[PDB]
Amino acid sequence: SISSRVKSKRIQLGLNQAELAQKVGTTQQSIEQLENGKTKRPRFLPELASALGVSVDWLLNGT
Repeated sequence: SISSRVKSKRIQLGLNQAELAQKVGTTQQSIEQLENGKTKRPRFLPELASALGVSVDWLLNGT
């Protein structure tokens, strides 16, 4: 699940949504909606992908 990943990987890294947002250079609010799974094709997909350290494909589907 999109949301599942985006929360749990953050938890895994030990970053809150706040530090994650900052590393990504977005804001916690975007990360909040994203965590809830509101975004599908976000402009900052690869940024999230890098900051988490997961594939685009994993974040899309799960690979």
